[PDB]
Formats: sequence, structure tokens, C-alpha cells
Amino acid sequence: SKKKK
Amino acid sequence: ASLIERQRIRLLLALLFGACGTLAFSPYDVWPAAIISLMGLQALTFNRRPLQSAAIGFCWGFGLFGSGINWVYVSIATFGGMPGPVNIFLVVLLAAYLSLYTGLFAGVLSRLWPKTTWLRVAIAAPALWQVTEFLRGWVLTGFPWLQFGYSQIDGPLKGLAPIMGVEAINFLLMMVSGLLALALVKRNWRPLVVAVVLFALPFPLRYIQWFTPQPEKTIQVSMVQGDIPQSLKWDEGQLLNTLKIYYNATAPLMGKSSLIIWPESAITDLEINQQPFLKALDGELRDKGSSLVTGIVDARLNKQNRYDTYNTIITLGKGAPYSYESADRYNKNHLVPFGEFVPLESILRPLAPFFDLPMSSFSRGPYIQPPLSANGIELTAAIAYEIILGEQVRDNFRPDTDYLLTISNDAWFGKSIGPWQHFQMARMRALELARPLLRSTNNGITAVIGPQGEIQAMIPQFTREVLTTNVTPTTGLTPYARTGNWPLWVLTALFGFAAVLMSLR
Ligand SMILES: *C(=O)[C@@H](CSC[C@@H](COC(=O)CCCCCCCCCCCCCCC)OC(=O)CCCCCCCCCCCCCCC)NC(=O)CCCCCCCCCCCCCCC
Repeated sequence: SKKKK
Repeated sequence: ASLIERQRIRLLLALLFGACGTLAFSPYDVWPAAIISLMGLQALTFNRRPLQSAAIGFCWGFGLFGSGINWVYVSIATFGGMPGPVNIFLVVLLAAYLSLYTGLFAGVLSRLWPKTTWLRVAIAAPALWQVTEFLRGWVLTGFPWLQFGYSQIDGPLKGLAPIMGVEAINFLLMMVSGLLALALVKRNWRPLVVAVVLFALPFPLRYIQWFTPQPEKTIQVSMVQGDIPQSLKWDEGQLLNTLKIYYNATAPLMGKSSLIIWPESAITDLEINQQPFLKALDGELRDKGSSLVTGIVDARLNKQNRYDTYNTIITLGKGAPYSYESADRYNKNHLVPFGEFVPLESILRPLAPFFDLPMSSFSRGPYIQPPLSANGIELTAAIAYEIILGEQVRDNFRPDTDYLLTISNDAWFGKSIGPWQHFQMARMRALELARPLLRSTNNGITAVIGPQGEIQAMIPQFTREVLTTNVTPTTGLTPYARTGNWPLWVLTALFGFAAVLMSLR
């Protein structure tokens, strides 16, 4: 998925 | 005779039989390799001390997880920020950790059942194998990967999946392989015939279909594969291009495909921020008569005035008007370890530097969630990793479910065997629940799986294209969907309690 932005 | 009683050769030979088990999964699809691999594990642990059997079991596991989940290195090395030697160590540590349960299985099996008899290989080992496999799939949220039950998706034991589940196929595989190992070692044809009969019994079960297809409810489903680069995905500047890529791929599909699916987290920006896009897009879909089911990341307030970041599946269009405060959404429950949350985050915090530990973490959605509604269609959602948890999918499954929904993002692992193994486990859910599976991925295997775990439509990986095809919903409940894993656990309890009670004498 990977969060961050 | 010589140098086979020695443990060194027997320990080295366990790596080969362990590594042989990885050939049984999706990229290779050799289901006899599963039988040979388990046969090697059973045979090599014969007439060994409990500590020596555990070492054999650990090395058998290290062979299986040293080549079956070695694709994790691709995700770790491509975007990990850690030195090269460090990346290799983490993959070794993961293989070593998962090999403990295989080492525990062999260590306990030889301790309580030292003599090589039919009880050990047919009654004791399969019961103990499920207990150790359960612990591997439960401790620290578990990692139920490389289970040999999934290797029989196209094998002759696929008929047992809709009756008891995948965890019963590898239960039966341990019985058959253990009896074959017993026959080979002792040169006795009796364990060989019993192994053949037990393996040939579930074959007519694969011709039984528990579902009645519904031709009157056939729809055209289009799944868009964005093929957004993983490195540039979560960036400011690629957000506008990502929206335009999906919007321009979806615009011709409106009014012709009744259900449109975007991959996991197709919209990278937060749902609260991308409101005008979703509101305008919902208007286009409703007017032309289509529904969109896309993955997004949503941050929600709560009672304590914090933010709970969820991996959400929002639905728009006809049959499901979009609203921020709506119920037609699915929040991911089982987060990926070290990918979406840090297990033992209170203990691994000092070791978080020089380990690329993620600072933030997703919030886990409720274990049981209602099926998604889109254009009068019920979908049982399962985001990426959740499609390998057969028990969780069954719990969320309902009789009114038309299709099984899955959106994933396998762009982390690139050209490796990982996406295929993940894809193979997804096919088992369709076979177990007798429902078509609508799997959409960023660049992975975007495919439509039939009610019997059969690939109906598929598109090549690493391409930016849509998968438009007609899918017919199925109705009817499998015995697995009605009961679950508890009929198997009773069999495990009966085999386990009897095996222990025989060992007590
Ligand atoms: C999105 O939907 C994805 C999830 S994100 C998938 C991707 C993300 O990759 C990255 O973000 C790159 C960096 C990955 C994280 C590295 C962190 C390392 C921290 C230290 C680790 C060791 C700690 C202990 C010693 C100090 O890829 C990943 O998430 C890769 C995950 C790598 C995991 C490394 C594990 C290291 C060995 C641990 C051994 C056990 C230790 C126990 C101590 C008590 N998801 C999807 O779309 C679906 C993906 C499906 C496939 C998922 C493949 C990864 C599975 C990882 C299972 C870990 C099980 C741990 C034990 C329960």
C-alpha cells in the first residue's frame, strides 16, 4: 500500500 | 548407507527438498513438487533426535523460504534506503524466522513420536502441521505464505477446497506425503496404496459445483490497470497525472461497463482533499449508468479528535451515490507487517533508525464489514494482502455476495515470483466461496477468476490497459462458506488428541 505523500 | 546417517548430509539435503517446494506455486505450477517437498521433510526426520529433527525442519524451512519468498528482497532493495548488505540480512532473517515454525514442527514431532510408524506420518504430523502452520499465520499478525494447499488450485485436490478450505488440502497433502515417505523408507507397499487411495478420493469432488450461475444478471466489468511507477506514485506532481490516466481510461467505459474497478490506492491523495474530483466523477457515472469501485486512502476523525488513516475502497456511480460520510466503503483490516505498520513498535522504536522502519501507520478497519454495493451488486472486498486470509474473507462473505472483490498493488516487487504467488492465493478464495473474483492491480495480475478458481480473463503485467469482459454472478453456498475452518479443527483435534493419547503409552 505505502502511506506517505 | 554411508554419510546418510550423518546429519550434515541430511541437513544439506533438507535445503534441496525445502527449495523444491517453491516450484509448486504459481510461476511454475508443478503440484508434484509439493508432494516431493513434503515427502522429503517427513523422510529426513526419521530416526533423528528431537533437536536434530528440529535442525532438519529449520533447514527444510530455510530452503522453502530462502527461495519462495526471496522476492521480498526486490521490494526491500529497490525502495528501502538501506545498505546492500543490510537488505540481504533482512531477507535471511525473514526466512530464518518462518523456518522456526517448520523447525518447531519437526522438533515436536520427533519428541512425542520418535518411532517411524503410520501414526507419526498420517495421524500425528498432519495434526501438528496445522497447529504450527496456524502459529506461523497468527503470531505477530502472521504470514500464511507458501502454504502447499494453494498449489492444488489446478490440481486434482481442488474439489476439497469448497468443502473444508485450503487449510484442509495441505492437511491432506501432509497425510499423503507422509505415507509416501513411510512407504519409501520402509519399503512397504501398504503405506503406498493408502496414500494413493486417500489422494484419489477427492478427485470426483472437483466435478461438484455448489453454485448456480445467473445468466440474467450478466454484466460487463472493466478493470483499469494504471501501471503507475511505484517510485513516482506517492509524489506531488504525479497525482494529477495519475488521476488523468485513470479518468481518461475510464471515460470511454462509462455507459458500457456496469462495473469499473481501479487498483488499490489508485487515488493517492486523501479522500477529504479529492472531493471535487469524486463528486464530479460520480455525476458522470450516474448519468451514463455505470459504477466505479476505486481504492483510496482516507483519514478520519474519531471521538478523541485524532486522525485514523485507512486504506479505503470507495464506491461511486449508479447504485451507490458518493458521500464522505457514507457506509459503502471498506477499510483494510489486516495490515501488511513492516509495510503498513511496525509490529512491536514500542520495542522496535530504538532500532527504527538504520532499519527503514515506517514512522506512520495505517489504522485497522473493523474485522467484519458489510459487502460493497455498486449498481445493485454486492461485492465482498479484500484489499491486497487480505485475499490470502481465507478465514477472514469467509467471515465477511455473505449469501447475497455476487462477486469477490480484490484490489492490490504488487508494483513493489516488480518482475518476481511474488505477484504470482499472491495471485494464486487469490484464486483459491474464488474456488472456496464459489464466487467470481474481480482482481485489479496497479501493474500486477489483473484478472477475472471464475467461481471454480479458473482464469477467465487476464492481461499481461507491466502494461497500462483495461480488462473489459463479461462476468456472470453465482449464487449458492459452499460447505466451506457454511461451516468454515471449524470442521477441519475438529478433525485436527480428533487426530491430535488420538495421536497424543497413543504417545502417552
Ligand atoms: C500495500 O498494500 C502492500 C504493503 S507495502 C509492501 C512493500 C512495502 O515496501 C516498503 O515500503 C519498503 C520497505 C519495507 C519495510 C522494511 C522495514 C524493515 C524494518 C526492520 C525489519 C526487521 C525487524 C527485526 C530485526 C531488527 O513491501 C513490504 O512491506 C516488505 C516487507 C519486508 C519485511 C521484512 C521482514 C524482516 C524479517 C522479520 C522477521 C521476523 C522478526 C520477528 C521479531 C520478533 N501490500 C500489498 O499490496 C500486498 C503484499 C503481499 C505480499 C507481502 C510481502 C511482505 C510480507 C512481510 C511479512 C512479514 C512477517 C513478519 C512476521 C510476522
